[PDB]
Amino acid sequence: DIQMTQSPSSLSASVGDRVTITCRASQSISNYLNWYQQKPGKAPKLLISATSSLQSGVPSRFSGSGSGTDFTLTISSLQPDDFATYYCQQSYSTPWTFGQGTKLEIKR
Amino acid sequence: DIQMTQSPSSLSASVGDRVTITCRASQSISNYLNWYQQKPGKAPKLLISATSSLQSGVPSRFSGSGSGTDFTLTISSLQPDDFATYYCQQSYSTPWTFGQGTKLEIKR
Amino acid sequence: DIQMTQSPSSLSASVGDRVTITCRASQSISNYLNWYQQKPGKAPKLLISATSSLQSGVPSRFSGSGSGTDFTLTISSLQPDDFATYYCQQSYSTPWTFGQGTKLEIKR
Amino acid sequence: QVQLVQSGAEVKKPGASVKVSCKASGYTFTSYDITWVRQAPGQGLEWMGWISAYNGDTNYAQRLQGRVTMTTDTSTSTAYMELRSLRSDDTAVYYCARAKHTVLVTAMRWFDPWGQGTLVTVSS
Amino acid sequence: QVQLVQSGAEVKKPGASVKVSCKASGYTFTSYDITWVRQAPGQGLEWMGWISAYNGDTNYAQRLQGRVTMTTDTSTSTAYMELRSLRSDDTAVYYCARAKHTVLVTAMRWFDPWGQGTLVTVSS
Amino acid sequence: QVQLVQSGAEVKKPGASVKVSCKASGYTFTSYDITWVRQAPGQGLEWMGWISAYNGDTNYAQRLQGRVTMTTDTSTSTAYMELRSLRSDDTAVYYCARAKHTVLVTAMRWFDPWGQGTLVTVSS
Amino acid sequence: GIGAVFLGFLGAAGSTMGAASITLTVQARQLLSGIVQAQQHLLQLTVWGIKQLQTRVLAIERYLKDQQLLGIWGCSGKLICCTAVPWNSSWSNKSQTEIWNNMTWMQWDREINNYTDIIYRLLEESQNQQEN
Amino acid sequence: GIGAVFLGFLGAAGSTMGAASITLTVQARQLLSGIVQAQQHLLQLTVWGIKQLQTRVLAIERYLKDQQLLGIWGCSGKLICCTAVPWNSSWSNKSQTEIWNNMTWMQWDREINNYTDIIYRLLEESQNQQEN
Amino acid sequence: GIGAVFLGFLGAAGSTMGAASITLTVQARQLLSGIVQAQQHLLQLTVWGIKQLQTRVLAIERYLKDQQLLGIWGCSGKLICCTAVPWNSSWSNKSQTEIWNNMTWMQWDREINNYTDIIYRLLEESQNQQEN
Amino acid sequence: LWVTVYYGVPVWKEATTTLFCASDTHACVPADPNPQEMLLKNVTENFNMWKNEMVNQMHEDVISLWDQSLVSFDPIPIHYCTPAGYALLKCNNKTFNGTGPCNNVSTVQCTHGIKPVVSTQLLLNGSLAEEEIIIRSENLTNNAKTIIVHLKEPVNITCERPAHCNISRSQWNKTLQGVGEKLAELFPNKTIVFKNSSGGDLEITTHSFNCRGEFFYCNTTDLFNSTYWSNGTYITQSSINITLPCRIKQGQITCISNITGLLLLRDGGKEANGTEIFRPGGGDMRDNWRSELYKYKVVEIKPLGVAPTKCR
Amino acid sequence: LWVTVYYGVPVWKEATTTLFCASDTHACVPADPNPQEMLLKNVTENFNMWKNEMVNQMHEDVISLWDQSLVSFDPIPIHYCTPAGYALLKCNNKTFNGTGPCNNVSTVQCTHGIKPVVSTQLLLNGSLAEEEIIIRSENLTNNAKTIIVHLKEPVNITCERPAHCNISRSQWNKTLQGVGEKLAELFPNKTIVFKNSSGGDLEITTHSFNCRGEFFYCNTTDLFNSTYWSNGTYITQSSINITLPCRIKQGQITCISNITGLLLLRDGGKEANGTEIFRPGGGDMRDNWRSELYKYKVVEIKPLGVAPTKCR
Amino acid sequence: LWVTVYYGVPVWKEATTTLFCASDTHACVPADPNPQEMLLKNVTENFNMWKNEMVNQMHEDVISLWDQSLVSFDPIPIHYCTPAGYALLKCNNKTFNGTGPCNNVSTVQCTHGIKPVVSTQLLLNGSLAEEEIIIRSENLTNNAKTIIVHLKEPVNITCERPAHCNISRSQWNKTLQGVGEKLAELFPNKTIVFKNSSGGDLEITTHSFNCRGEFFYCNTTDLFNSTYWSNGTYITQSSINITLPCRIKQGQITCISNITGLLLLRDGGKEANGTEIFRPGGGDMRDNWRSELYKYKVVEIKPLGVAPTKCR
Ligand SMILES: *[C@@H]1O[C@H](CO)[C@@H](O)[C@H](O)[C@H]1NC(C)=O
Repeated sequence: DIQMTQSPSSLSASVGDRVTITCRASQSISNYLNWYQQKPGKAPKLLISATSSLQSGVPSRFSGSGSGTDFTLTISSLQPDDFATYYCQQSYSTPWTFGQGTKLEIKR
Repeated sequence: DIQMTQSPSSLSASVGDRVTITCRASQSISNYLNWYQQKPGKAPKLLISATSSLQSGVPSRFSGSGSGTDFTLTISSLQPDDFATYYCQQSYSTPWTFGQGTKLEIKR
Repeated sequence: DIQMTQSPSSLSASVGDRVTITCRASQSISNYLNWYQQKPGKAPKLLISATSSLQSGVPSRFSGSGSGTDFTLTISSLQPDDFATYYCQQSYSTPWTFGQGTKLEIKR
Repeated sequence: QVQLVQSGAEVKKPGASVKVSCKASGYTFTSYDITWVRQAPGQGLEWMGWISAYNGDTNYAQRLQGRVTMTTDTSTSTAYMELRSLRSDDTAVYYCARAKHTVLVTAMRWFDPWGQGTLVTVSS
Repeated sequence: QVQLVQSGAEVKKPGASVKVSCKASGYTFTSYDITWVRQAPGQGLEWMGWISAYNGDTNYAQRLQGRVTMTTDTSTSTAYMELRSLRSDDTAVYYCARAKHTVLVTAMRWFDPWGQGTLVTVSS
Repeated sequence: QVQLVQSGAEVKKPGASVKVSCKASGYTFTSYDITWVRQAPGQGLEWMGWISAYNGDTNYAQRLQGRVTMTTDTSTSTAYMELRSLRSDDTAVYYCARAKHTVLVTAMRWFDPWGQGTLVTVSS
Repeated sequence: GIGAVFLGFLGAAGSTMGAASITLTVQARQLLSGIVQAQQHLLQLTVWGIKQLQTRVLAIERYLKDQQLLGIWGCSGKLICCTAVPWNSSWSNKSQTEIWNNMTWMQWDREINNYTDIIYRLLEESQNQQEN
Repeated sequence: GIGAVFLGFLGAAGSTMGAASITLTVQARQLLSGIVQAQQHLLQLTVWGIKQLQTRVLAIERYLKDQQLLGIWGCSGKLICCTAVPWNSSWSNKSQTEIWNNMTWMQWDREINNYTDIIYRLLEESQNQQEN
Repeated sequence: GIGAVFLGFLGAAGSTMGAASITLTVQARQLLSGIVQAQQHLLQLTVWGIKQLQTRVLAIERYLKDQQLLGIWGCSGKLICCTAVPWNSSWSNKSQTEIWNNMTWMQWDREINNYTDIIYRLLEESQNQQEN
Repeated sequence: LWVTVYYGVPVWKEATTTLFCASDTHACVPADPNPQEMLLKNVTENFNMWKNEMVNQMHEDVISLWDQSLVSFDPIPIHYCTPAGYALLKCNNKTFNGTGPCNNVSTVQCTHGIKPVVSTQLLLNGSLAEEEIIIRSENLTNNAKTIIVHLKEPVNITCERPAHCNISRSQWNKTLQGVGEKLAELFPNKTIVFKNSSGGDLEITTHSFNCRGEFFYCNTTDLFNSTYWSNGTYITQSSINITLPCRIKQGQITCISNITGLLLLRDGGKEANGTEIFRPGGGDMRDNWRSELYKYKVVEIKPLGVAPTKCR
Repeated sequence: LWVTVYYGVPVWKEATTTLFCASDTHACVPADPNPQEMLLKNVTENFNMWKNEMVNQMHEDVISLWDQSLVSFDPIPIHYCTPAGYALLKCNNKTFNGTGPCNNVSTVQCTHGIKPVVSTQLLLNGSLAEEEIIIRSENLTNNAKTIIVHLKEPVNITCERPAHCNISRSQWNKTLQGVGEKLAELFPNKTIVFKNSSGGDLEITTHSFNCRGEFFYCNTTDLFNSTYWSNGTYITQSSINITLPCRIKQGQITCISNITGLLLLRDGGKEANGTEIFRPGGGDMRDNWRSELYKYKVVEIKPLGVAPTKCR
Repeated sequence: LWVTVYYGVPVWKEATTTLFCASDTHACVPADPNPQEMLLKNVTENFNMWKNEMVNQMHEDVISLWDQSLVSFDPIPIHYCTPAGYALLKCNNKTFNGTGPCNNVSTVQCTHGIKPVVSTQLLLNGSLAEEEIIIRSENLTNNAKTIIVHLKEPVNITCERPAHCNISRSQWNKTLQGVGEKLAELFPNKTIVFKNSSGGDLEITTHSFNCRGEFFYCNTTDLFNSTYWSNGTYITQSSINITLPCRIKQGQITCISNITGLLLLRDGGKEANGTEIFRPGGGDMRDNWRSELYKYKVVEIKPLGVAPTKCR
């Protein structure tokens, strides 16, 4: 089994600030890693695939970086519709384990 | 059986005059009554149905009125192509009896 | 059998000159007679059929004349692309015999 | 467009039979009925009867007990009317028309088109 | 366009069985797989498994030994998921999604659409 | 558009047999006939014969008693010509053409298209 | 793409002439600049598209006919055109101001509907005379 | 609807120029204002309509091409247009009156058919020079 | 027949303005004057022709839209048109000669692309004021 | 002092065309999921519903469809769309009886989902007029024109063959009370009396309607013979189920429906007295369409216009 | 003194296009039941029939149709229609032999119902020229061009296989007398003699024609060998039935037809004497169409025109 | 001093449309046998291939086609054509890596015959870039973007199931030497080392490709683990046949192909050292199309233009 470890559990920032979420693996997974954003109540949605290789979505506000065993999701500016929990999922091997998630707060 | 009795047998008038033909029944027939115009030699043709409820014909020269047991066909102005015999037919019950007819002459 | 006899065996002329080839039969063949032009190496091609009754070809440079037992192919002006051998073929009866051919030279 | 064409005028002997045809054009012959009406020399139109071109049901006048037989041919769309046991008073012009619709039967209750008519004359 | 519709939230007794449906619209249901994932009240999403809508092959989580049964109906294009032997920790919201393509399987490795989710509550 | 393609030039031993193909394109091969004509090195074209692509009838020259066999293949639209018992004078270029129509046969009496020709050389 | 203009033609039907003449240019220009796009079921696409093509062609020929009619007079392709035919009082004696801020276009049409053919003939013949 | 005009174009082919120039306006205007409309058999409607649509489109593009050609010169959309190119006697020395009540249009075409391209070029270049 | 013009529109893309303005008339005129033409397989002809008809109709409506846009200003159908709006130095202070034999059209477009809407509005409003 | 030619004025004319069918078989054109509805403020249009051409067009289309089908059939919503250069006006006034003036005019390209249903004596599955009860006719003084009653609220009808045909008693009684009070408002005094059909055949006497499979001819005289006196005393003559024993003409099926319209006819009593006798009638089947086509008219655009100004 | 550009002048040019087929299978476009025929008074057009393109087009179409069909087939009337911007002129002069000038010119959009019939030595089922006998050819002096004889009145032919092929003797004799007198009018003196075919195969010698099913090759030499001397003495060499014993190439059927055209050919006698020998011929099959296509030509409209005037 | 409006200037804009498919099944429009290619001298256009829309369009089309087909299928050449008013620019520079400026611009109406082939780790049956080796990527500094290697010359691959998959040893060694020298040119110093896939499943680890019938998953690690030091010493670690023992996923068939492209990926070694480790990758399948779509962009014509002059 391969474990998913997200560096932050809960962070708070202001509108327009840049927040970086770091997700790490116990084994090298090349560049197979997706990100899910879960609003409260609603099911999580795909936002970045294999470090930004989607087909229709990905508004010009998110970015992904890193390869090997560490990966980073970077925002350019936070917006009020960004209250959610972010999860990093591996797609390397059959155990498609998810991350425990990071809840993002925005200060006002 | 229900009998058809046309008030006139033969009438003569001038061009543009208004001629009224009265047709009576021995029983109430609601508003089911048609009128046929027979030119000499040619077969009679429908001109007013159920007191003017046709689909394509009825030029703006004929009119029908009355309900119950008496009915009236009214012309606004006679024309040379109006030499014919008019018959009132019932459509209430299976005996679709015709009227004996009224021959219309035009004076010149 | 019906024999085909072309009057000339080999003739030479200049560019623009008019050359007449006479082809004769031992029997009357009405107006059934075709002409073939064979460039060196290439297979002969039809140029005049039944005294100019073709459908697409016949450029306005060749002409055919005569009926009965003698026929004539006439050029209006010779051109450099006219080096060839001309053959008159009958189409009257099953023995569709060809002519021995006339080789046309152009002087320069 | 819509027209009914009849047969020619016939002369027949007393006690014989007369068969008259009526061909329909310009519409679907199976979607209406066909009625026949006679006019004698003089005045008056007497309804003989009508028959269905789809079901095949027939309804004749009560005076014409069994002297009248009426049939249709769907392929040729032609209605045939047959009168037997002619009497001297049977000389008349016969017209073929359409009666009404088959399904939407509570609205049209008129004889819309009429044929030219066939004159049947009986004499010795 | 493409949407997955789930069943309503159910409450079940301990030791019973829960059956949840997932209807797919806006795409060819036979050209993808269907996976199910549960989220318990709190934090964390645990992958239950996936099944093929074309071959019919199933692959479940190792912890769920035999308590999970998963089927498809091609005519209705509906995936059914069945959980037996409920425990007190089985209260969760279950989501149905599509896993990947069937043929071009080395490119799309994401759960693109998700259903609204069905809340299964177990209690005495 | 309309073209006849022949086989390559062959060299054969005396007493052997030569088989030459002719493929037709740009028109309906079943609506015409196919004739073959040979030209020896020198001067003169000698008509070998023709065969029908629809009926299958064949008509050969009288000098070629039985050394010539001619067939067609409708599916491939290819005419095959077979010469047996070669003599030293049989070295020539053979051309395949179409003779006339099958039905409207009293109008076109010409060999409209010709193939490139196949050179058959016999020697010891 | 083009026919819809004839339906957007009626936006300012309620306003007076003063507020209808000002917006005419933007109305027409923004209206025409409407930039936009078993086997038995496959056959149905052709009968889908034939009707739409017929509608578009009908709109095109209506436009061409009306533009020719405009061009016959002294107006080539302009919208608010000008002509040199005098306006006699017999056609209408109402003052300019009342019609120009109080009367809608259709009320004017109903008032003047009896005299339109004389106006058309006079326009055409005056243009022809001026050309000669 | 539009193509038929090109066939009604020949009504006054026999009359002289005097009687052909007068009727031109009514001819063109009344010509273009021609207001008018198993499953294997059902398929045939599409091939019925495709040919008619192609004919109408062909007529439309012919009209557009000719109108552009007119517009290149000093005639935007008018019928009886005017141009400022002088008429030299070399092209034709015949007097005005004889051609204007005795010669049909086609006879004039045959007489002048050799000089038409020079006329076209002169018209276009004089219009361009006048614009500049 | 008509759409291909929009593709031949780019022939002189490399030449300067001096050599592009001269050839414009012949380019447009010669471009538009492009005179040219089991049962399951038989059905396919209709879907062959529908797409081509749609393309031709699209080209026709593009032409009509652009011609209307030209006509709104003081240019009915002409190519090298003229307008009475003064050219202020603020839009561009470059001298006439340098732009007229050294700068291609697209370089001018890139230079002036920020000011085009003001130019359009000024043209339209000046034409409207001149008409009134 | 000089004329000016405007291309762009909002002028329409009242001509008529051949509108084309649309569907959401002869087949039709597409039906779009949006209206071009645009309210024309500050305008009133003089409507008329008895001089419409759309009714004849739809009658012809229904006749052709029934001919092609021939049992029974499933009706589908049918939109009517106008060609380029024309528009469909629409009236929004809720008490609009069918003729006369109108306000709140709105222009549209294609109509709504009309249902070609043929029924007698009870307009089934029709559109529901809002606000109050609507009474429409051609010439109310004449007694030879059918009166069309548009109902505010639906009344459920549930009929099943084992033949029974069931209605709710209380709701139907209230509906008849409303119809009677509205008719007494329209007819000064002259207490209204309701009666059954008099002497027609087994086809015209009964209420004839169509649902799954067969034709239902139903004896309705058990739900009539009420009275409405001048002031307030509408009184009739058990269980809330009222059943119609009736016959079938060409199992265990049920076809539910709504009663949204009435087709009454005024008896020619000749003598005055103080009563007007009404009996349900029929005859025409163009009234089955006129209930949802009383607000649509077709107008022709005339873009060109002329106006005088100081254009020098 | 200044030019003026007229758009609307009636000017046409003599170009050629690809006309499209029309029918009242490859299929064609509709055939309308009306002509746009409009007589152009005061104009004469210089026609020509030997330089037509329509004949080649129809020959190609007939070849394609026969290829597609392949027994036998049923010919149908085929109209030819011109694209937009073109017209079909038509000559009304009745003695028009085929070339030269013409009067009473009339313009048309689509031709009449031509029948693609292939026959030899006897143009069957053709259109009947009115007034008098018509003789047409390309170069009458040459003896290598087939002469086409258009007959005023039809002659019935009735042929049946049990093989017999029957003609009326008197009518055919009168028709030959008319043909002979017309040819003597065209050929000064030189008493005309008719002869049969000389030495062709069993295919060219006989009259070959097509009807229900099979091909009929018929020995015609029994109805020839007549003479026409200078003044008036046309005399031939039983029963009014004249029968042709003849053969069938690929029962109790009969195909009736008309003999409306002759395809003669002038023998190259070389020596003068005082006789011209004519024998029925063949060879071309474009003459089967040229009998009803000798009055149609295609013209191109050129609307633009220029003319000088005092336009200042 | 005054503006002038020119209709006819050669001005284009860089908008995007929905191009339509063409073929020489959903079916497409015709594919013409001729280009409208016209070289635009004296112009340079700023291209870009990573911001194209055609790639997404073709990905959608391929997905739809595979959905409709569902074994295997036969790919066909597919042209892309632009609507009226638009053009397809094309770059002719041969060393064009994919982005940046370009010269020798040529305009076209429709693309060439692209083949929708899906493969991993080896771009099979692709178009052959001329001149030299081509290396393309999005952001070369990042190690999360696949590197696309366009090869000058093809290398034959021949694989057969009795499973064997054979390559020529010498040619492939020379090709790898060329790739290594080009990559060392692009990467200053930092001797390059090639390695196999690390730990993926039986689907991502191997080279997966499609031919007649089945899917081939082939263990490629036997043709890697080479090295390229700084100066010149590329040295690897028998017979010219190199065979791949590999598996089949859903006889005696052979599918030949060319190896024309490589999909490499740079390992995130983090530590500097003096080596860069490259392993063949995958993930995206839009790169399978980007190799032949790196020179086409869509431009919008804007005919109108304005320019100042002395027009008074
Ligand atoms: C037809 O008549 C003209 C007279 O205009 C004459 O010149 C020509 O030779 C005649 N041709 C034939 C074949 O009779």
